[PDB]
Amino acid sequence: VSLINEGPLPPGWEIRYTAAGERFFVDHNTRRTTFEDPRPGAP
Amino acid sequence: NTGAKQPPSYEDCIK
Repeated sequence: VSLINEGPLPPGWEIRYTAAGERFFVDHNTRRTTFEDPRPGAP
Repeated sequence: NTGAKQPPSYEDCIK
């Protein structure tokens, strides 16, 4: 439950957590990646 | 944003 029944995921995105203790975002639509959730635009 | 870390590579690693 405690990390498997949390709130809904963002639209058409993936979100991962590295062994360094940091969080990253992944766009399957263009194979792009980023450190945060910025405005839509240039890479 | 300076500070190199573990690079995120999902689809870009499994291809």
